[PDB]
Amino acid sequence: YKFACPECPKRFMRSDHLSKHITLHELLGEERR
Repeated sequence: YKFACPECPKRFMRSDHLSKHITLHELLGEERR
């Protein structure tokens, strides 16, 4: 953990881990759990 998407509360280890996930997660929002 270190970062945090502007849309979801998901905490990733690196900013890039989100940057790629945000563009898609901000669209629909695919959550693991």
